[PDB]
Amino acid sequence: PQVTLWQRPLVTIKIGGQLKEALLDTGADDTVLEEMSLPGRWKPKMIGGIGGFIKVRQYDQILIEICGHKAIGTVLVGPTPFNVIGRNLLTQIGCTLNF
Amino acid sequence: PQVTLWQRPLVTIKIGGQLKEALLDTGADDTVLEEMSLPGRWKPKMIGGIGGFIKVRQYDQILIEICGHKAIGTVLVGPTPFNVIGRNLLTQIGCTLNF
Ligand SMILES: O=C(Nc1nccs1)c1cccc(CN2C(=O)N(Cc3cccc(C(=O)Nc4nccs4)c3)[C@H](Cc3ccccc3)[C@H](O)[C@@H](O)[C@H]2Cc2ccccc2)c1
Repeated sequence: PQVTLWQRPLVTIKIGGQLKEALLDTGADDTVLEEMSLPGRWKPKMIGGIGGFIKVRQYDQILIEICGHKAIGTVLVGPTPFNVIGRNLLTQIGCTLNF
Repeated sequence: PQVTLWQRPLVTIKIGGQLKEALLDTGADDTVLEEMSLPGRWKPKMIGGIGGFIKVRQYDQILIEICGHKAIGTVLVGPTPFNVIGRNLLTQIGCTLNF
């Protein structure tokens, strides 16, 4: 799709059998999701944002379908205000920025 | 131009006679820059990000050049780690997201 930026660029994702919506976020290196039951192993990590750092759990090799596109990668789950999809998954669905 | 997201999408901007680099950030509503000196009047605002909230100063009607394109808008100056251009300016240079 081509999405213009007059509104939040929100998309539907299915992760773990749950459907959420999320923001396509070009400035975020990593994908961070709000608290959610994911099965499996995870490693604690911290990321920074504006505002500070947050401790998060990192899940590797998780399948996500973002607007119907499947991709697999790392997601971080933690106290974000909003589900953000960052460049690690954006490259996989082929997402580009044009001006 | 077209920008793929394998690297952080930085552009050069010129603002208040100064050159900086900034990140193009579709997940950000507002543009927020590191502290620098801008002329004029401002007012306090408080912005939330991942990690928390920060207080910033709002300058309205600032001229920025982002790549070779000019825009005039609100700019927030404050304690970010990284200069972020948000959708309020991104819309003015006609930036789209495509997948
Ligand atoms: O990978 C990451 N970090 C890592 N650390 C180590 C390794 S990887 C990472 C992953 C996701 C997000 C971020 C951190 N992050 C944010 O904090 N903001 C808040 C933001 C930025 C700019 C403006 C606003 C804004 O307008 N906010 C408003 N609040 C009220 C009104 S408007 C908000 C949003 C996301 C957001 C929007 C709304 C609510 C909550 C969050 C941006 O869209 C993101 O790209 C990014 C920008 C950034 C990148 C690096 C360092 C600092 C800041 C970093």
